[PDB]
Amino acid sequence: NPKAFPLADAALTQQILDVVQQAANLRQLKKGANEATKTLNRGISEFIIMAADCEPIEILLHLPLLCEDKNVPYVFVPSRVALGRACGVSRPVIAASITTNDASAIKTQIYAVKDKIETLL
Amino acid sequence: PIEYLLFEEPTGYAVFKVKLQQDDIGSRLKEVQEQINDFGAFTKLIELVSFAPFKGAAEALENANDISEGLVSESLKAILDLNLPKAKNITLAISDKNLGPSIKEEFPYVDCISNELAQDLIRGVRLHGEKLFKGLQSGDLERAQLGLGHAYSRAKVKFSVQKNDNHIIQAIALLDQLDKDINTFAMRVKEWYGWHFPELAKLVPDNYTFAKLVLFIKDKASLNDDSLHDLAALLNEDSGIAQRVIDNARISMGQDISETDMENVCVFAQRVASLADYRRQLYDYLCEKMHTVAPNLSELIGEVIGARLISHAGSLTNLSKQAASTVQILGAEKALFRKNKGRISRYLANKCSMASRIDNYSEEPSNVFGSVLKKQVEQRLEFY
Amino acid sequence: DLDKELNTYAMRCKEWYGWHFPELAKIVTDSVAYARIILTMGIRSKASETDLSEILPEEIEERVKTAAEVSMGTEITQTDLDNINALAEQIVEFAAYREQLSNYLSARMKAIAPNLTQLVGELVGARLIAHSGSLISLAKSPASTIQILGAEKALFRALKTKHDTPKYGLLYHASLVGQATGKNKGKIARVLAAKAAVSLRYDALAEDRDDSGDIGLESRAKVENRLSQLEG
Amino acid sequence: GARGGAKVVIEPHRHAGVYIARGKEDLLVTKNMAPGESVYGEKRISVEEPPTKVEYRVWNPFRSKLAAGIMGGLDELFIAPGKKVLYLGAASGTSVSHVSDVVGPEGVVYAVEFSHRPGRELISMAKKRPNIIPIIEDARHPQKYRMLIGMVDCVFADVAQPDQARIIALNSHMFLKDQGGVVISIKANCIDSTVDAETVFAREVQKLREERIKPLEQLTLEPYERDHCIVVGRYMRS
Amino acid sequence: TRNIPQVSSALFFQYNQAIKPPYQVLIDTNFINFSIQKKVDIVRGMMDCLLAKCNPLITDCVMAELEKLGPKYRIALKLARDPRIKRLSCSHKGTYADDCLVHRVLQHKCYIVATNDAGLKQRIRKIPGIPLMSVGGHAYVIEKLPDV
RNA sequence: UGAGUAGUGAGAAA
RNA sequence: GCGAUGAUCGGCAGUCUGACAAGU
Ligand SMILES: [Zn+2]
Repeated sequence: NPKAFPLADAALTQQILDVVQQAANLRQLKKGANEATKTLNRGISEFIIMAADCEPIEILLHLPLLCEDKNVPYVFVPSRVALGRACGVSRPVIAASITTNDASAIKTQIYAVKDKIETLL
Repeated sequence: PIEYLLFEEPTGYAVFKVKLQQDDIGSRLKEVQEQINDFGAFTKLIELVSFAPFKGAAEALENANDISEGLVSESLKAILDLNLPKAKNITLAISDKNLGPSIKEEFPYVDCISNELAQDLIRGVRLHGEKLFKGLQSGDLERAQLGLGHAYSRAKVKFSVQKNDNHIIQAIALLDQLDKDINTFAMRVKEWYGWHFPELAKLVPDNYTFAKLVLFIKDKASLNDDSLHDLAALLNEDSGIAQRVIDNARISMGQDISETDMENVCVFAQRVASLADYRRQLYDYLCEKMHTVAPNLSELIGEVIGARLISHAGSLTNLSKQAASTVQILGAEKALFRKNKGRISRYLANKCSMASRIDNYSEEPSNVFGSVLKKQVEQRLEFY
Repeated sequence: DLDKELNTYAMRCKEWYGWHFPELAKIVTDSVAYARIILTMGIRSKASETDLSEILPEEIEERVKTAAEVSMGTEITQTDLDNINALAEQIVEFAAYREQLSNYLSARMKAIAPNLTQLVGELVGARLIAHSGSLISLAKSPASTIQILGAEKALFRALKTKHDTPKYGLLYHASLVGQATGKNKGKIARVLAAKAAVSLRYDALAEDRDDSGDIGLESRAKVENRLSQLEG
Repeated sequence: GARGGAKVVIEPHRHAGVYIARGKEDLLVTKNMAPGESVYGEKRISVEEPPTKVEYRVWNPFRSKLAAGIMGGLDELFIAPGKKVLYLGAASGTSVSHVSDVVGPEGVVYAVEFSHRPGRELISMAKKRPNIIPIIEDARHPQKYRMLIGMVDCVFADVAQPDQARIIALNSHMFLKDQGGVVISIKANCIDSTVDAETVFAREVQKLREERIKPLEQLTLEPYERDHCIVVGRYMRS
Repeated sequence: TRNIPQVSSALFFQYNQAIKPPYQVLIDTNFINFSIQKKVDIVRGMMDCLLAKCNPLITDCVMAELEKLGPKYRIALKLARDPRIKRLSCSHKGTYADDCLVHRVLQHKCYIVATNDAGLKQRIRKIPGIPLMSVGGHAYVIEKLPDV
């Protein structure tokens, strides 16, 4: 019913943000709504993360429209300041994207989180 | 023990009577099943007693929802009332078990049946379609399904005309057509009246103004001080054309043309006035529509510019989907957004992008965010 | 120009009104009749009571009514309705003036070149005069150029490539050419073009021409006799 | 491969309404009901015919589970010109628009979909194509939309649901004609991920037999897709 | 149109990588005697043989044979109706069980065939990757199931 | 007479 | 008193021919 949906819980958000920090270290993270849009256009995004406290929320609702069209999992986190923190950027992030790479060193947990996100959807 | 059958079709409600009752123990036998497929055999089983077509599309959509939700419509209640005898209990065959309780509540004297035996007859009725009404006017069921279906589908989707943005796209594709077209006819008015007295084509370069003065000043000979005031009221005397036309009309080489020729010019000029008048009306409607659909975009850049961007993308949904860079190059052929100048254009394009997002994914968009967003551009503007 | 422009607006009205009721274009093909229906009935619900007799015959008007209830188009606001009606008001209006200009033009030809109107007609006579730019300019041209006046592209393409040249030009659409058949069309074009020159030089260069078209009349008679014997 | 300006030779496929475009590579194509546009960005082939410029659309096996099926060589396809078809799981016009191409103007496609957002584009596509009737409704309760549909010659189910068998039987029980067509797309992962694919397919075939659908054919869809088989059957009411 | 049936995706040369525990096994009519005759219980002679949970399956055709047998083989009939034994419906007219069994294994490579008929066993042997179960001596024996 | 109508993506200022 | 709600980078081109034609 709410526009931000599904919204990850306190437990689930941690593992998602865990993958986010690991991805940032390995240059496998795309930060910001504009970048996430580009990845969805290219079909190189494993899944998309959004912040449910975006002010206003609407300016990132185009990712959900893109996502299930391309059959890409997505999920919302309560906080953007927290999301920006894990991203490694000194500013809040309302949306980010995990780039697809089957040769990545952190593949396994990416699929683990992705499986849960699919279940939540 | 089935004596009456209820069938629901897009045109209306049909009620049938079971003339002959097929074998129940022998229901699974091939011949009785073949009888269902064969029209000739099927006719001997059942017969039409009544058909009540819906008054209009509204009733069909209302009843389809009621039929969908297992409810009895007023139209449905009527046709059963007229057909089913009061009666121990009359037996009715219905496709839906969910309707059965509703029918029983309205009519305690009818017992509904939806067993396989009923399903076989329902299957046959739907099978033969238009053939079984014996020529009674039910149109063609396939086309009625199309019209009913999309209304029913759009209903459960809550599709709203408010969200419709195709009207804007038509307005822009039309407005420029009028603007070019008004120019085309207006030029010709200048030529026709140009012979009778060319100089006004020079005096009032504005074509839209020119047609009115030709409509008022048909004959250059007619020159009075009161008429000078009347044409002076037209436009303003700041340009001084009101005095020039009176003087220059007295002294000119324009050869008088025939009354039929003059009749054409004023009527032909009257056409140019009408389209420009409508063009102004249509332009106002565009502005009103853009504020309604995309208040953020319209406020941020403007009603005309925002509409052009939407048409370029092909739909407001498309524009919101596009990335910021894509939006910037969308209007980079007509300079919609337009070194330091280039920075503003890229910056403005990004703001327009999120503004589209707010409008598109908002059931009732507001202009509160567009105002501050435009204000944010203004602070960025003054900085450079 | 008006013919071109009324078409484009008609297309827009068909598309825009097609949104509220797409089935109309297939049923009624006339653009003017298409606009009038919008004026008589604005919304499909209004179709049930409205009468389209004066615009449409019996069989056509009932099909649009049946389409209206089973239609696909979506409902539109009165604000949308008002402006599309304004277009429909424009569409019908252009046709009214377009007919007026046709009558105004024909009267102009029957006074400035009565003989040609008798022989070639009003419309084709106009295009001939317009192509040369003036009546005198056409009058000074030989009959051969008048025969192939409107076929320059085909003429010079044939001349450069050592291939057959055209034989009808703009005169092809004249009634007498249409009556002819087979190769007789080319012969009548030559005969008609020559007689057109004879009549044309009368209209342009006669100081005290009687506005009767008489020289056109026997000139027409001679070609008809040529057509009869040639066809026979 | 198949670049924009390349010239190809179009020839019919064994199944009516399906055509083959030849070249260095071969493209299996369908005639465009609404020429001049692509629905999901697919390549389009234009041919001049006396001259009218007829158009054709490429038909990607990696996008439509049906398409990979014909690439694999299904023996019988009930989908044919001038036939009524009931499409379940019409997420969008990616595959429906092509099924609309095969049936042609005479037939129609009853497109059923549940989730609202994909349905919107299905409505939008339905506008260009007169012969589709999209029905935004949950297939699990065919009672709701029995109003909109008569008989249908063939029922196609692309629904990815564990109880997909039940939906087919209920829909087939209502609108499928006797001796009608049944074509099902099965994904074992959605049905039962615990067991291997082959066990699942046997189970699905079994449920169809319980519902009076006689299976006629099944085909695995590799190399285009994993763990997918299309089962073709006939509805034998008696 | 020519037909070249596609070999099942469950097969790598001669090993079926799809048949795995718990196993699904089709019961042949003759199997019941040599089970009863040898005092070997159906469910658990399978578990002892395969060391797994086994799901016996009786089709209509094999079932249809059983009642046709008559009073002499009532014990076989009753064991066939043990609720642990699930039932498989058939949609082919013929009641010949051997043909029905051969078709089902041809269709899907997920069944073990429990039979002692030499003719049927040879036909199954020709079909690759079909584990063939039989009863001999004192208990059940499985030949083409290396996971054992 | 003959004769064709897919920008990049975390720096910047000091 | 900065930034992922995005820093930085006119030409082609020239206005056809001219005394025969149709019948016994
Ligand atoms: Zn069997």
